[PDB]
Amino acid sequence: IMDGLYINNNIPKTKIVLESKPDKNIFYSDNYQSISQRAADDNVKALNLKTGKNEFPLDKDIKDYALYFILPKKTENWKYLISSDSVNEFTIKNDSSIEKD
Repeated sequence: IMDGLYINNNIPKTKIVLESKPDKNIFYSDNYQSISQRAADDNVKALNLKTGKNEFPLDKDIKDYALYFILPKKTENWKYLISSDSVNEFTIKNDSSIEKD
């Protein structure tokens, strides 16, 4: 169990949204309001990141997720499609940039 989601967070009060089995078009269209309106869907999960290291498991029975970063601020790379068969690592830097490592 190496595969998963690993986030090194340097910006306090940052949040993520994970959506399982996402529609890729909707994903590319999405902005902050559109994904916000889906917070209540069964397949959508908002989480508050702690400062420093965060790890979340990804269900291997689901291939694909959409991951969205919600800073407390705007960043270029705020959204990614990630697979559960992979080690997905990210760092939210002090300057608010997000590196996928």
